[PDB]
Amino acid sequence: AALTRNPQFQKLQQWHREHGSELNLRHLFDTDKERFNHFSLTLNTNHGHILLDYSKNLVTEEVMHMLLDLAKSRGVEAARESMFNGEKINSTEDRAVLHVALRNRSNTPIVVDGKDVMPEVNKVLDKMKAFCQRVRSGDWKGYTGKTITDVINIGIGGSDLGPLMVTEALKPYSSGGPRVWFVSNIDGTHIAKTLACLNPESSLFIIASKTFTTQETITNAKTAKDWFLLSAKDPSTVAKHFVALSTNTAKVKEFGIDPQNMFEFWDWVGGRYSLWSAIGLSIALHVGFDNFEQLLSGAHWMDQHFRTTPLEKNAPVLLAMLGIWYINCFGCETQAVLPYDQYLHRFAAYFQQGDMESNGKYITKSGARVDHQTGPIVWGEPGTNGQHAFYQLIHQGTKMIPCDFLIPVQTQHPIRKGLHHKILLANFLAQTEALMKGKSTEEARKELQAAGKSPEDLMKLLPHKVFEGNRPTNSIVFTKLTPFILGALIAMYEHKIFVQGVVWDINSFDQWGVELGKQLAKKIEPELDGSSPVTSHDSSTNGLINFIKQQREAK
Amino acid sequence: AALTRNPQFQKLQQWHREHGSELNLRHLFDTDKERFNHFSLTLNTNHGHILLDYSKNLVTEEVMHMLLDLAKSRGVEAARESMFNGEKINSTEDRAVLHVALRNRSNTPIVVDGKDVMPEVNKVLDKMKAFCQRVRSGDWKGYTGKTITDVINIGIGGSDLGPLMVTEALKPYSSGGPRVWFVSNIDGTHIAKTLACLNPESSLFIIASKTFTTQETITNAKTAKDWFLLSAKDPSTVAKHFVALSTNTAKVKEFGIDPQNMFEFWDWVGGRYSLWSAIGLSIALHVGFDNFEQLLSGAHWMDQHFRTTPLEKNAPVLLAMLGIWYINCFGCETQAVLPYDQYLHRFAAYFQQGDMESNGKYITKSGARVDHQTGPIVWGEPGTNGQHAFYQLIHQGTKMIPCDFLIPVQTQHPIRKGLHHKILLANFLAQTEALMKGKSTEEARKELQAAGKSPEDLMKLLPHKVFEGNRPTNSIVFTKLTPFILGALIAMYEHKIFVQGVVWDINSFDQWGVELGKQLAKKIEPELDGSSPVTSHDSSTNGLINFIKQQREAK
Ligand SMILES: O=C(O)[C@H](O)[C@@H](O)[C@H](O)[C@H](O)COP(=O)(O)O
Ligand SMILES: O=C(O)[C@H](O)[C@@H](O)[C@H](O)[C@H](O)COP(=O)(O)O
Repeated sequence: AALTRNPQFQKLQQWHREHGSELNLRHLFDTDKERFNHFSLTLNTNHGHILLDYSKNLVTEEVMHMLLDLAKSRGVEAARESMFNGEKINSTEDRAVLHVALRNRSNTPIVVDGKDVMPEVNKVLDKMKAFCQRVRSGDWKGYTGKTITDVINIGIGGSDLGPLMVTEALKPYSSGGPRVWFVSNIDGTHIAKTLACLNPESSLFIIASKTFTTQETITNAKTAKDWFLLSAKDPSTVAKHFVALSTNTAKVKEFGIDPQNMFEFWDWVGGRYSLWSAIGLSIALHVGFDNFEQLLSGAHWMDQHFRTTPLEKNAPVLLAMLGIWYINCFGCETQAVLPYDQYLHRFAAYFQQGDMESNGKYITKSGARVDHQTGPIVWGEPGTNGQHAFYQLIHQGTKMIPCDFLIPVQTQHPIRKGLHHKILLANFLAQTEALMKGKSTEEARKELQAAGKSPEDLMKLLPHKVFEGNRPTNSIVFTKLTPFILGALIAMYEHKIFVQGVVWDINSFDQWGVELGKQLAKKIEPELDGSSPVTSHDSSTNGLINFIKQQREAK
Repeated sequence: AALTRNPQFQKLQQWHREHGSELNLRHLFDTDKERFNHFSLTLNTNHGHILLDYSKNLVTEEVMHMLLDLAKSRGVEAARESMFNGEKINSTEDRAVLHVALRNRSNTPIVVDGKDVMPEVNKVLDKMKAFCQRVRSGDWKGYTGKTITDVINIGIGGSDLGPLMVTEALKPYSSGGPRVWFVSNIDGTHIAKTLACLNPESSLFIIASKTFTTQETITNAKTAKDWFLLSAKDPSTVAKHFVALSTNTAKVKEFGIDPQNMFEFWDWVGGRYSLWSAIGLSIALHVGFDNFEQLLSGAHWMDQHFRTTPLEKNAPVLLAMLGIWYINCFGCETQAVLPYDQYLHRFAAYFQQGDMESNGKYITKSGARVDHQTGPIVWGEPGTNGQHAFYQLIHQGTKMIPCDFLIPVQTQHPIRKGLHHKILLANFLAQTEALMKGKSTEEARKELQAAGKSPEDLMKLLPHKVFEGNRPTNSIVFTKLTPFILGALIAMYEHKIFVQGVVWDINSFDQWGVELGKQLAKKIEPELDGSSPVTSHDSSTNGLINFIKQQREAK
């Protein structure tokens, strides 16, 4: 154990056990005209403003204080410093965790084993811009001799979600770039439906893989190459249509891609924190290197913000401690992410991986068995669509669900003189208001009175029209969703995730929970061949396998 | 509350911990050769097989019995009958709940107020086929004489998710049909990015809206019409490019649509159960009416299975009671849906709406305050992608998470001689095996011994490589994902949702938790105009609104 030993954690727990049930959001606001002023923070980045209103939360100044003492007591600051200074904090793998280095525009040296990392970081960044240029506008080589129209990124998990999410989110900066596609699933339908719309001679493939050994990626990659080599019969033309993002040059050249067309990153770059490195080649190819370097800066801005701001006003820290409050004290299993922005329709999913992959652990750094909750289940859907799909359970269900509502002040498409975005903003505002205020039995009763329902009817409907409210939310508004702000927003959460992991004393940059599936998978592959029944596994796995062999032939 | 007061419910609850012997999947399979045979059911639909393996669950024959007695004790069967017989079980709105009627291929009369519903159901179905055939054949032309290339459905929530999900899932049956798009969000970026790729004279718009008054839909509709009327200056040409699916003739005749271009459905058709009615026009337009009827037939099939199979072998019932077990006894907040199939990438989200908006209630039919958990938070992502994004927390996190793994035996794209689907199946099988088996401390150590780790390495690494397993899953395998099976699969869950709702004694066909947001929304819309600060709300809403007006025109 660890966290459960800490005194500040104990005090925070005892306080909740005793005064937690009385905390009312509706109450708080009427007895404190400054609640908003006291529980929010506006951030000027010089490239847009970011307001983080965390006032619609079940917290008092005393609560925020206990929460802050806890963050300090757990060594959040020292841990932060260890990360930025290049120390190997990813203990289990004895690696450094340096995604802040990939976006370190200041170029302040960061040393890993007596060698500053920035030179190799900028070396790669430069090479990306150089390649980007040659592709973006003619000049790059289609064995046929034509400029490349489509870029296909082939990768999974960390080598996929980030580039995809960011590219969908920054479409308004598509500007003269080629069309980018993203193939990840091993499921053959994925690459097949992508290759069906492509033209070999004008397509550029980017096999994105850190280890360059993942089964889904390499298989998808081999299928792309066989597809390409089908039209272009010369295996030497592969170097004109295939490039790679990885660390194992040996593996890369084995595939057929030459060493100079391999953009590299480093072991200290976690997969779920890789979009900022070479893995973001498709982003740069889509919105140009300027919009990319912009993305790189917004994070860097946040990186510095996180580093230099006292805890009481540190966004990532505040976001993280609020989560701990709801996770370790209230016991809430999930964290809802709701961006009222279509372009960000992949944002929530980006962080399911971001959060869950990092903090879905039960073993601390000392090897002690955790005896408290860790990472939450992160889910969500955008725009106003959720209001019609599942808000019903958020408002009147039986689960307490912390919600982060995000939205840009001005859209990329102010059509109809801004009427759409006006309605979008109103709902964004109204939902957290409703989630907080709710609607009492009397307010409801009074409404049914003015409706003309018979005492019979009114009673049978009254409680159903009652909103108990008191449902906590965070409102995150920013001037506009540009590459810089987006980069800032992503970094913000990355650090939220970091702070929680440090508080739980767990290694957020670990993915050991994935190897059991992979190995039992490799063991089953050959058993699927043939039609003889399998019996080596548990009855269920046997049954599933045999039902499969039986039905594989049916029509 | 008619549930916590139920005897069989209390027995089940006391049993859950009245004694140890605490369930452990690995132990139950180790000691019961008959587990798979005893806890699974294969369904032959004559149009493909559907195996539901629910053996990887924390349950014994005694548990399944107690769970079954409970379902009977809460009148699941009588409730079912009342639904099918057309009784107004949606009490709060005094409406019938008849989505089974929309797919009632047998045409067995269903009477609602002394009038059989089927005639009006088939009347509409026929009209859809008539319209569908005209647009696809090229008979229906824009007032330019050009055939129609793209179909744009404009709707939200129930008038959107179903058609979108099914259309993505049945792409292999696209066959000759137009390109179909789906605009829902009020967020202007959504329709704008869609209209930018369209050509007025060849585009057909389908304004899908039950009430035909929802703000997002009507606004998006008005924007489409203004966009169209931009190229085509004649307001009378609207009847050649706009059609409607509604129950509100008056408003439909107000927008500018033609009465005979209105395909109707009925108040007893819930929005989140509407894809089977006229709302599925875009599905029929995409895959033809034949496939559409195979879709309905599939559901009609599951309906009959639900209606005629004793509880002990009734899939929807077994799926529902397992959930109750994990929801009301173990206390699990979420239900994960994982389809190893790219085409079904919108499946989880569909039921995220179907489940959550149906059972996210806290008021029973008697008006009593629920004192037990209700509907779970439903989330999920497809293929093997999840294995790389969040399975880490499912395997080694601290949350118990019931998981439904779904997959077709044979794919629509057996490329590379079926190698991709082979790997896909192996992972599908291996994951539930791993989730069940896990890896003990000794097995793990025995691995680090083999690998040749140092006495230090193995030490600090041992715990982290341990999988405690015992994580329950359901495996749902089907011969192939065809319109019929898909239709069968959707119906199956619809009824699982029905059974749980009946057990909790709540009205699953209600959406009252929606109004508060809408009204507070309307109240804020006009306050956003102008630059004067708003002060009528709580400090937070005021702050958010004012930060907005402030940043509204910054550059
Ligand atoms: O880092 C992560 O979040 C996960 O480990 C995973 O998402 C990983 O990135 C890929 O499964 C492996 O792909 P690569 O071999 O390209 O790293
Ligand atoms: O059943 C539901 O889930 C709700 O009714 C919701 O999904 C509804 O479909 C939309 O809010 C649009 O409603 P209209 O179709 O009437 O415009």
